[PDB]
Amino acid sequence: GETTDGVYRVMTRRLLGSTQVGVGVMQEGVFHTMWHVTKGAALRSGEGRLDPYWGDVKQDLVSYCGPWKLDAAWDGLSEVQLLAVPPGERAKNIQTLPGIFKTKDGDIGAVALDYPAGTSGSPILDKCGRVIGLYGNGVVIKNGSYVSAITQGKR
Amino acid sequence: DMYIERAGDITWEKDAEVTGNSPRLDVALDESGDFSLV
Repeated sequence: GETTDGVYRVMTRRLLGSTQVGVGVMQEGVFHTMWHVTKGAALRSGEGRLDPYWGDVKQDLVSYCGPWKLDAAWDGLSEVQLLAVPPGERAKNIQTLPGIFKTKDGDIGAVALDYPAGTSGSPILDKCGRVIGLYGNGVVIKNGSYVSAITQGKR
Repeated sequence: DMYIERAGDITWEKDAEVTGNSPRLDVALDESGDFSLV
């Protein structure tokens, strides 16, 4: 029933009450979130239904109503902003300089920000307002804090 | 039954709180999408 652009909370109608499981990005008529948020289950946008279109467990990404539309990436130098939408709190931009996930296949940006597990899927933005990845898949480091990869898909 | 609700615009804020460090970590990604330190 809605295809406007912006950031969205992903909610559930569970046993008794509602609960925010994650966050998503609606852009160009496609809803982008992380797989561990929806597990490939269809979503409701008012009176209209959003059916999964593409998904990958290893990438931990899922797109609804169309292919993955987000293609921007971190430049490896400038600061980014985590558009965190925590449960019960208004959307807030958290600026930070990403670290690096040095992997077998290359470097990936990573933000050392620790937020509730209902922020999963929150977009990470560059200086031009482009989504360079989603927040929610990462590691817990040697001390106990959380570091999220900047998880981006392919277009 | 899951559903979405709009939370705001996708915009860079000209006055955002800056926090968090920039750790460089050697990790590995397995077939199940899990990161692990090396």
